[PDB]
Amino acid sequence: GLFGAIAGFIEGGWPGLVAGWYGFQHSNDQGVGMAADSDSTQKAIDKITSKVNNIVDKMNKQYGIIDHEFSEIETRLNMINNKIDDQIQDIWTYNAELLVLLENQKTLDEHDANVNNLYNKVKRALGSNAMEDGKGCFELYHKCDDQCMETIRNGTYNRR
Amino acid sequence: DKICIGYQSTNSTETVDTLTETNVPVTHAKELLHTSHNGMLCATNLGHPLILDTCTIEGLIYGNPSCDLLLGGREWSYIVERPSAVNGMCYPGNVENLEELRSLFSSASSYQRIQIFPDTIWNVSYSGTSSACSDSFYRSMRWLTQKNNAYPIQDAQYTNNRGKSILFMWGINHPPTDTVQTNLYTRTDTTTSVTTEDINRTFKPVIGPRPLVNGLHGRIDYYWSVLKPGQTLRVRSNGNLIAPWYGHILSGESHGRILKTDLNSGNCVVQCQTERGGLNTTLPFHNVSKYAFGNCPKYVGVKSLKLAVGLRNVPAR
Ligand SMILES: CC(=O)N[C@H]1[C@H](O[C@H]2[C@@H](O)[C@@H](CO)O[C@@H](O[C@H]3[C@H](O)[C@@H](O)[C@H](O)O[C@@H]3CO)[C@@H]2O)O[C@H](CO)[C@@H](O[C@@H]2O[C@H](CO[C@]3(C(=O)O)C[C@H](O)[C@@H](NC(C)=O)[C@H]([C@H](O)[C@H](O)CO)O3)[C@H](O)[C@H](O)[C@H]2O)[C@@H]1O
Ligand SMILES: *[C@@H]1O[C@H](CO[C@@H]2O[C@H](CO)[C@@H](O)[C@H](O)[C@H]2NC(C)=O)[C@@H](O[C@@H]2O[C@H](CO)[C@@H](O)[C@H](O)[C@H]2NC(C)=O)[C@H](O)[C@H]1NC(C)=O
Ligand SMILES: *[C@@H]1O[C@H](CO)[C@@H](O[C@@H]2O[C@H](CO)[C@@H](O)[C@H](O)[C@H]2NC(C)=O)[C@H](O)[C@H]1NC(C)=O
Ligand SMILES: *[C@@H]1O[C@H](CO)[C@@H](O[C@@H]2O[C@H](CO)[C@@H](O)[C@H](O)[C@H]2NC(C)=O)[C@H](O)[C@H]1NC(C)=O
Ligand SMILES: *[C@@H]1O[C@H](CO)[C@@H](O[C@@H]2O[C@H](CO)[C@@H](O)[C@H](O)[C@H]2NC(C)=O)[C@H](O)[C@H]1NC(C)=O
Ligand SMILES: *[C@@H]1O[C@H](CO)[C@@H](O)[C@H](O)[C@H]1NC(C)=O
Repeated sequence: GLFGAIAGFIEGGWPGLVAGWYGFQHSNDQGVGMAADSDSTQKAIDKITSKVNNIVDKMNKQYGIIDHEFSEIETRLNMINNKIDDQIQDIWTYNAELLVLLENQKTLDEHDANVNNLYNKVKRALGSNAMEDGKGCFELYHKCDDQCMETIRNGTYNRR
Repeated sequence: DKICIGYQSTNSTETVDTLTETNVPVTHAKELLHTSHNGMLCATNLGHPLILDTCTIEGLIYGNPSCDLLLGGREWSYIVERPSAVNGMCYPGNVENLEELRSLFSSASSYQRIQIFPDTIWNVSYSGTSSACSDSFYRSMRWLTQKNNAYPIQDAQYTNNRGKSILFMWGINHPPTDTVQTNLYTRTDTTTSVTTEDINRTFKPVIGPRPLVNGLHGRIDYYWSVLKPGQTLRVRSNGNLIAPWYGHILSGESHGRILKTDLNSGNCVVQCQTERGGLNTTLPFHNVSKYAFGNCPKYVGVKSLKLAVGLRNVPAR
């Protein structure tokens, strides 16, 4: 996708990541494990939640169409009325469908960007103390226990 | 040792579409289109509908003798005319501007009858009836006919002092023969006039047999109008007039709908009503009907409008 992370160079998702959309997985002597990154995830939750609310707010207004009765000699007025109703419906249906299709693309690309931004944040922090394996992982050049791992996650890793 | 960045994958089967791809798998999505309804006619935030099962709107307005149950007046959110409603104009004839009348009526949220011309004011017979009307007659008008082989010129007046507009009705009889004409009005050449400060209408009969309807060859042309506050209605006739008797005071504004269906009604309340049923929802759209009214979402003719919330669902396996 646009930002190259999701279904990109980080080929698959993690079923083990249950708390949120984005996170970290580490591997050291003490073992392997993963956890969602709260900061990035909560920020994404607020934005999309906000987008949903605004879409609902902007599009829930109704339009009124009354099935008026017309006499034998009002065939033209009848066609004119039908033209109005048909276009009101077609235009709003078009707006509704496109808004959803287009925003769906942005939503998907934003999650992709959030993953990319998180990956680049860690790469920046690690500096030359690690090398990218090209799949979303950073092979550290020094032993790094859980406490060390935590500094990378909470962004206080020493030696940026 | 190493640390990796990743994203969530789930067993969600939810998918969404975009302009450059369809059925994209996603971890979380939200359906924005409401598609359910209760299959019933209910009351809305404006009240209960006026359900007409034997009488048509004009039958009610003119007081067809078979619609007595409605004489006391009603108030409604919307109107429902069942396909069984067939009691309209019992005596053969047509209503001028019927569509406008039915529309004007349905737009109000209530009616209350008001007497315009008391039976006493007439100097001629006023209780004429017909077999076409259950051996009776309209409660909104009086079929004036001669009394004692005499039909003096009738000239009555009424002034709207109710501070509200009054919808009133009247008719012009067209006998099938000259004998019936003289027989009812004493003369073959009559002149009827209905007037106010605004309108000035006059009518003259045209005797002759029309095709049979309700076992009759004669006819009555029906009319209506609205006497505004302060205005004065006046009727003069020397025959053929079907005088205004009771009028209606219309009030408020309803949803202004006339649903012609036999859908079941129930003891229910909904925010949004349609001819197929009602619904309650917080979703922005619905695909139940473009005719929906009340407190409704926006109608959209589609089966689904699934909005992406989570990210692309990519299975590792
Ligand atoms: C009894 C008789 O002679 N029958 C006549 C009928 O007579 C009506 C006439 O004299 C008028 C004139 O004032 O007075 C009616 O009396 C009313 C009375 O004032 C009122 O107090 C009481 O409540 O109601 C009655 C009736 O409403 C006399 O009844 O006149 C008609 C027309 O000349 C004669 O023709 C035959 O009519 C047959 C249809 O019958 C009715 C009907 O439509 O049901 C009977 C109704 O009573 C009558 N209504 C009125 C107000 O007259 C109508 C009406 O005259 C016609 O619809 C007009 O077209 O007729 C049938 O059509 C048959 O084929 C005709 O030969 C009838 O014999
Ligand atoms: C559909 O909604 C009816 C009332 O509409 C709105 O309902 C919401 C509930 O989320 C309420 O907060 C709003 O105040 C209300 N809007 C109005 C008109 O102000 C529901 O009607 C209720 O029905 C119960 C039945 O026992 C009755 O006791 C309540 O008085 C009545 N409320 C109103 C306002 O009439 C209706 O139940 C609901 N339909 C469904 C499917 O439950
Ligand atoms: C990020 O994680 C590190 C490691 O857990 C935290 O650093 C420790 O902070 C405590 C304070 O309670 C100190 O007593 C320890 O000495 C620190 N550990 C070491 C050796 O680094 C750090 O506080 C966390 N920072 C944030 C922003 O949460
Ligand atoms: C019916 O007849 C009565 C009396 O013949 C009419 O009443 C009179 O009408 C005149 C003119 O409108 C007034 O000047 C009198 O004050 C009225 N007095 C009476 C006798 O009531 C009445 O207007 C007639 N109504 C009809 C059917 O035209
Ligand atoms: C409104 O939306 C529904 C659901 O998307 C449309 O589809 C039918 O929905 C029912 C109930 O969910 C299913 O049982 C049917 O199989 C669906 N039919 C098809 C082929 O779509 C429904 O048609 C829409 N209503 C209107 C009036 O268009
Ligand atoms: C997810 O689906 C797979 C295969 O259908 C299944 O083995 C696994 O148990 C599921 N995960 C959960 C949370 O049940």
